[PDB]
Amino acid sequence: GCCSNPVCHLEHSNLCGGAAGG
Repeated sequence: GCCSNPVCHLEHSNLCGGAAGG
């Protein structure tokens, strides 16, 4: 879900680059 937010995607690259974003 994080990937939905542009900031979240970058800020939480760990999630949006392994944990399928969520």
